[PDB]
Amino acid sequence: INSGTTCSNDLLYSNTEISTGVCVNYDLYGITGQGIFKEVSAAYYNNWQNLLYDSNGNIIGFKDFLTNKTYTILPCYSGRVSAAFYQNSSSPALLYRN
Amino acid sequence: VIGDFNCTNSFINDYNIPRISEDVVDVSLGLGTYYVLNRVYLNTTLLFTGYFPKSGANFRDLALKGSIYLSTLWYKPPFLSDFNNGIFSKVKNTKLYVNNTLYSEFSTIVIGSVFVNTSYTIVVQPHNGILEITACQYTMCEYPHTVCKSKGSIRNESWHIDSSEPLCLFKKNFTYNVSADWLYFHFYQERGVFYAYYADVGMPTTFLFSLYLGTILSHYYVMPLTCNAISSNTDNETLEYWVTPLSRRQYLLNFDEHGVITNAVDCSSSFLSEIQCKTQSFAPNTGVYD
Amino acid sequence: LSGFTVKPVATVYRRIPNLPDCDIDNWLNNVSVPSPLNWERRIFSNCNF
Amino acid sequence: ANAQALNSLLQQLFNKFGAISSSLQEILSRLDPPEAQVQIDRLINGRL
Ligand SMILES: *[C@@H]1O[C@H](CO)[C@@H](O[C@@H]2O[C@H](CO)[C@@H](O)[C@H](O)[C@H]2NC(C)=O)[C@H](O)[C@H]1NC(C)=O
Ligand SMILES: *[C@@H]1O[C@H](CO)[C@@H](O[C@@H]2O[C@H](CO)[C@@H](O)[C@H](O)[C@H]2NC(C)=O)[C@H](O)[C@H]1NC(C)=O
Ligand SMILES: *[C@@H]1O[C@H](CO)[C@@H](O[C@@H]2O[C@H](CO)[C@@H](O)[C@H](O)[C@H]2NC(C)=O)[C@H](O)[C@H]1NC(C)=O
Ligand SMILES: *[C@@H]1O[C@H](CO)[C@@H](O[C@@H]2O[C@H](CO)[C@@H](O)[C@H](O)[C@H]2NC(C)=O)[C@H](O)[C@H]1NC(C)=O
Ligand SMILES: *[C@@H]1O[C@H](CO)[C@@H](O)[C@H](O)[C@H]1NC(C)=O
Ligand SMILES: *[C@@H]1O[C@H](CO)[C@@H](O)[C@H](O)[C@H]1NC(C)=O
Repeated sequence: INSGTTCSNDLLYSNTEISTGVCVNYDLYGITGQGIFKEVSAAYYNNWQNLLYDSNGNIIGFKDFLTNKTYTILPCYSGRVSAAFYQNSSSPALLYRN
Repeated sequence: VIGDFNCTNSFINDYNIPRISEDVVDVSLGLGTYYVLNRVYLNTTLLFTGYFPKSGANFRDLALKGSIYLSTLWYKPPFLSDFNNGIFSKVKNTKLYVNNTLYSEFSTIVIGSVFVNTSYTIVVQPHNGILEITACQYTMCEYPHTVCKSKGSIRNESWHIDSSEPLCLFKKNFTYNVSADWLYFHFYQERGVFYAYYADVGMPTTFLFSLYLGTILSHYYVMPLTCNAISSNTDNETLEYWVTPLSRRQYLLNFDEHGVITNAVDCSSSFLSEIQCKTQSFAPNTGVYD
Repeated sequence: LSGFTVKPVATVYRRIPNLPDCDIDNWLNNVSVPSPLNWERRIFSNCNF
Repeated sequence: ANAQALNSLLQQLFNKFGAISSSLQEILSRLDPPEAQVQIDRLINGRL
């Protein structure tokens, strides 16, 4: 008990469901991160290739082996707001660039 | 000097030389390099620091063949080399024909340490086109060998005496092309984990697996093939099992719009290679570099 | 000024299995049922159930 | 030149500066708090 090699795979694969992009976390194939997912067809994967990387070293795509599908990863939103405030005012004027 | 258990003491002779080949490792074509573990690069140049040969060192033929009697010097250096930091192997597929039926068998590789039964030994063994890779507590015999299925010999293959199945960390089966000419293998370890790469046909090498062991491996060994074999007294045949060491070096690889390597250049071979690696391009511009 | 930047939930976990499955239900649902006098025994190890 | 400067400034987030990794997610979820402080401090010093 709680030793050896034979174990139970029931506390790791619980959800087994990928959303349509809600800026969720992931711990895929050892590498972890956060982002949204988007369904995009891909025909460049192979039998031993499941992840897509760029020249910089980030994650771009991901192939799920339990469903034989390919998704792309988009970064989450992290920006600031420009607030113009006068001398005596109640609420400043907000601006979200782009 | 492989195992520490007596399994057989029959047909044990004393002595009956690694054939150094004149060819060198070729680069800028794809041979020698390998794909990433599971990462894909499309239409880009990547400067990757990995484990590769240096300039095309000479190979060593470690293939051992026996007919009736075995030898004691075979289980000793320089036949039992040292797995310093990596091994790149090139195997020749021995294609035999019996009753208009094709068969393909070759040697068996065992990497690890002494490991009578204390630590794991990673053994890759071929079975008529099925590569079985197992990392367990296999007990190596004092004189192991491997017989061939087609045209069997008079001895019996027995390299482990484990009556009960011991604990294992990775046991898997892979399928390769049974009508291939050459096979390529790439083994190395880093940060405590051991990687594997194989290639049945093609210039680059494909990914096999990565296993966490925690300990540093010591030696690798190719088991002999005591069977109806390369001995040309009846049928002509040739076996070539070349092995070359590895080294931590930085290469520059290219990927087209599909994801297959077209050419790969070094960075410590010629003066132009250094410029190509500094500019990260195969056709650098005009200028004066240091 | 900055925003909220809440913490995401519902993590996604994926990993390739190293050892194959045990497949005990295949032997438990065999076409032949042994007699109580035989009580055939089978050992399973280095697998995932 | 401006694009190269921006890319070089962005690429600094993938360096370790002596730490076990370059991402805090696998640092705060693998080791205990009282021993990752030095790694976080080294990362902060490098980025600053
Ligand atoms: C995902 O696609 C691959 C490739 O089409 C499938 O692998 C095939 O599986 C069948 C049935 O086991 C075999 O006959 C083929 O030889 C396999 N092809 C290759 C290239 O390996 C795989 O089964 C698919 N997975 C799922 C869950 O549908
Ligand atoms: C592990 O290996 C050792 C030898 O490497 C085994 O010891 C042998 O055990 C058999 C059976 O009792 C004896 O006949 C041999 O003489 C032993 N060899 C030596 C060198 O003493 C041992 O049984 C193996 N298993 C364990 C659990 O230790
Ligand atoms: C990998 O292939 C080998 C050989 O095809 C398999 O070994 C066979 O296992 C079955 C079941 O125990 C035996 O009935 C056969 O006699 C074995 N063959 C040989 C040549 O020994 C092995 O089980 C395969 N491994 C996996 C994980 O599928
Ligand atoms: C691979 O990358 C090269 C380098 O960017 C691409 O070549 C450029 O393609 C764009 C159009 O996509 C042209 O406007 C540029 O003039 C091209 N530059 C050069 C130097 O050729 C090439 O198209 C890419 N291949 C793909 C995407 O399949
Ligand atoms: C294994 O059992 C767990 C426990 O309910 C379940 O969530 C999971 O889907 C099962 N896995 C498979 C492959 O059936
Ligand atoms: C095996 O190699 C032969 C000769 O190159 C080729 O004709 C055949 O298509 C190959 N088979 C596979 C499955 O790659």
